[PDB]
Amino acid sequence: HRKVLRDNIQGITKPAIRRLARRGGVKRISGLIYEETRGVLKVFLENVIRDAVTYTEHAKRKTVTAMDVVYALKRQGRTLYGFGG
Amino acid sequence: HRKVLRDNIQGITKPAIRRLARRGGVKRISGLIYEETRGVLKVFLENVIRDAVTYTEHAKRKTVTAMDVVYALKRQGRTLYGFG
Amino acid sequence: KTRKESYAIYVYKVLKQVHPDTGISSKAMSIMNSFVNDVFERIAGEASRLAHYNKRSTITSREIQTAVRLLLPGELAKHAVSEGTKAVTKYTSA
Amino acid sequence: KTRKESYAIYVYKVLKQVHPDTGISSKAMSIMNSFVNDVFERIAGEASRLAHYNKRSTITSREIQTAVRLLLPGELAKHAVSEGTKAVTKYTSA
Amino acid sequence: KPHRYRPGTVALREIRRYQKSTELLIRKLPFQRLVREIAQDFKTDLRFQSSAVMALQEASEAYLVALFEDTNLCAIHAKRVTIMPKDIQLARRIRGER
Amino acid sequence: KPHRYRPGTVALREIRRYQKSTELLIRKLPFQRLVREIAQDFKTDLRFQSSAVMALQEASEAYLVALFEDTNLCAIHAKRVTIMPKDIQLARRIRGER
Amino acid sequence: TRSSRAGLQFPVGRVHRLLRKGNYAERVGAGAPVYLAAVLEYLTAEILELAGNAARDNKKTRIIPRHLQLAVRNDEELNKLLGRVTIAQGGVLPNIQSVLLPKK
Amino acid sequence: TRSSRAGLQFPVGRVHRLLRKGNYAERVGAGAPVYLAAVLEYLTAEILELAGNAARDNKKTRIIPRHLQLAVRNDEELNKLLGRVTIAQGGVLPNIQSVLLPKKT
DNA sequence: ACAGGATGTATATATCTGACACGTGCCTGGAGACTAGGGAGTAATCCCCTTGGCGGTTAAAACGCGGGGGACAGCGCGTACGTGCGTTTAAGCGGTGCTAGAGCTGTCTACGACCAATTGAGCGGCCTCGGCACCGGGATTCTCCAG
DNA sequence: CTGGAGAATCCCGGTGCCGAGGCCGCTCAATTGGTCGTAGACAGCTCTAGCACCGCTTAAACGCACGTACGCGCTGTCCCCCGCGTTTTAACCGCCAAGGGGATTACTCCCTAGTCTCCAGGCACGTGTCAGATATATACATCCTGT
Repeated sequence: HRKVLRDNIQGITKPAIRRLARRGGVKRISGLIYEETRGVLKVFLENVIRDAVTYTEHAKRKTVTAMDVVYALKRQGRTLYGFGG
Repeated sequence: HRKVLRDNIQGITKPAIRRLARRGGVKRISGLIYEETRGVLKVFLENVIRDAVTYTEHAKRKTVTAMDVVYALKRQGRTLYGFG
Repeated sequence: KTRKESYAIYVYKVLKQVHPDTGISSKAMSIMNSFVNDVFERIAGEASRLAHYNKRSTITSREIQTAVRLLLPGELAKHAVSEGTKAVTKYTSA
Repeated sequence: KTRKESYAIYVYKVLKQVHPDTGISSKAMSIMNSFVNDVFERIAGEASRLAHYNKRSTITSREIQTAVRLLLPGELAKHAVSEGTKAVTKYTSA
Repeated sequence: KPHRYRPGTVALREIRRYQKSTELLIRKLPFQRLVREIAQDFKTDLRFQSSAVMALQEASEAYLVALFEDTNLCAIHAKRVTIMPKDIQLARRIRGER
Repeated sequence: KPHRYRPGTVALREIRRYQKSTELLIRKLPFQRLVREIAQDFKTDLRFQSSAVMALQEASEAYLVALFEDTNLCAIHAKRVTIMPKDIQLARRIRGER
Repeated sequence: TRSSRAGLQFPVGRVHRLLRKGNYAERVGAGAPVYLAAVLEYLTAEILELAGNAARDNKKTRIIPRHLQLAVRNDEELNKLLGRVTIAQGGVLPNIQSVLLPKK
Repeated sequence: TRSSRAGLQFPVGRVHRLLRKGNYAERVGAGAPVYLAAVLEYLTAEILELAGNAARDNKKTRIIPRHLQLAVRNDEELNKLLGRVTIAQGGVLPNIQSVLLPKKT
């Protein structure tokens, strides 16, 4: 098959952005914070996924693994333990 | 071989910090900015030449060179061309 | 002196290709020299660990293509890959 | 299956040296594992960049002493390098 | 009898809870569909390990949460206790994200 | 008539000059004595090539200059046009120093 | 057991392999993996120690990655070694800015 | 030359020796520094090109490092490759915040 | 400024259950005992390039003195978002099915080091003049204090 | 509200001089040409782990009201810092001296790659508990009115 996915950027709920702000120590959240928050998360995942796909096409493999993206997070100076490497 | 030295941190003058700030695009400078600026510059140079003197010590040489500090600047993520 | 290598005559040659009647100063030439070294160890190191991940022991042009597609931002990647494939094939035709 | 090593037995042994009647969970075990791989590649990498300046192609212990005295900040650099001299000298005196 | 609280007791007690706990808190299927839909642009017909989606979830929480740390210090440095989108834009320029 | 220029014409015109120029600002011998003085602590009786002193001068001015860029964005984000030391402390915290 | 030839508990041979098989130099001396193994046992030792006391403060026996989170982020030097590293399932230290505290 | 075997102006042998002598891989393939010399020729041509355009557009006949400063910092992508790199005798590209410009009529 | 609902939160106690600390087996990578070429410690020297001093000028720094505008506290007024309750609603779960592709292992093969003679190519020494400074004079533009 | 000192800034012109560019020898690293074990493309299986699907519960997400407090613009009031003349004063510059230490070249030699075999250390793999989540019931800590 070939599935098509549309408009998952609104799936990041307004209470979820509230909750991450609560972990960050943010008391009160203004109006248009959520639009820009989905935008910033969108940009960051676009870069990380682009570099992960580049890590995955080079092994000529159809499946992206977790070592792929821990490597891609390492190279952008955002190293993340707990998945190997 | 007994060269002694002390109190050069006031040698960075108030108009010199004014000139660097005005290269940075800064209009008005408060009063206590200068002492803190000497402190920040002191911390940065302490780290940079603490790391540079170790490169000069590993070759067992007594003279710090330009490649020394460009390499030690590179390692701190502040790479600076024009010397090597 | 001991014969230090450089890149300076090559940078001068590309200067003759782009703007053929135009000079360049000496410290700018040393800037471009250290630039070429800096990029050179960037994609060389990216080729090192990018070849280390796949349990390989060889740096071929596919690895340099991937690593350029990691460091070069976007539009700068594409024409680098077009000149790269043009130089691989243009080399290989002889 | 396909064997792939770790540090988990060794991390478990140092945990038995420090607080011996106190265990460890598995996610933290794999985090410690990738931690010591991270520090291992920082120090081995700094040994590469440091050997690559002095026209030398050999990594002895002294380069690891200098590279530890560049990575680790201050106090744990002192006790780290002091334990390193304890292990070189405690090694060779045997 | 409203049984209500100030606007900020639920906030500050909520900061004690969500700073206190650790678990993953953007829902796994909308996040997973989000990663797949962003992933379709560079190349098509993909497949993901599950723990990789966990890993991108960790990068999402780390980068967003740290961005609210610095955004919160930005707005507190304006004598404001409420963050606003220009503060987000400030901390992104200070980290060099343009 | 005593003749003067306002608070801002010397400022903005002189910003146009010292942004427009290229050379190195803080003087050679006090800076050189500074680097030697901080250098005496980690090791006694050092020696410097002159160009290395120019190198520490160049990276030190570029790091301070970038710090005033960013603390200028900090204090402008408070609707102020004057650098104050807590703004310096802010930009140093957001870059991850303290 | 060259660990026993040096008095440690880290694999000198496995680390020695990993120095020889990563293309760092062309050749690797004798004493070096003893040295690097000693340094890593030191770092490992106090990081697990601070997770030890800061594990006992949660009255547990098993260290979870939360204990590695605040065990790193409480000391200055371990934080400065790891200031660019995210820990999965870590969370944050309870930092609260003082203007948010309810001050009647 | 192998630069003429590929139609370039970069040293395939010198770059090739530099790939073999930094311990990056025990084996180094056939046509790798051909590809890499192509990439560096493109990058060199881009920066020297923009310093040429800025070199006429600030009325000199010789590239100085100031023209490398505002040559690099005006393209977006060349700046993103070099965003952590200071270049000496560069100075600052002229940026003025909007609140500093005078509030005239 | 105290008192009480209340209310979210800290404190024993069981309880299942399962994740981890552990015992069995194995196999291969650590190691152990040699050799050998070469990387490097170690000496000595060449000289050069860092340091040091001293006098002469002086751009810059210091400092005193207006003065005004920029920080900041108060303060009033709007609005937007935190709080909480009824509605929905699709996320989690939890099982079930299907097969695409990671991974393994084997096959066969085109390709990078090893030497090893051959040579022009980039590099250092050494000229040489034209472009940038650089005064030096001079019309433009912009600002700031007036109408 | 709009117009002139006048001061800073920009536009040509000879000068000089020196650093950019080019030319002549010239060591040596590229080059060319063969080999050779081997890393790796390449084929094929396998089975396992990712993807798909369907029903049920429901925590969580959604949406309406509401109110107050947080943002923010105006007002005044002070002072700290900007601007500019005046002194000084130490930085800059030229040159002269001395040698300590970097770079070089050689000398000698210990040492760490390289080989082959030998074995137990750790690592895959069952296993069954005791540590913790989960109720579950229970008495404090602090919030929020209302006094």
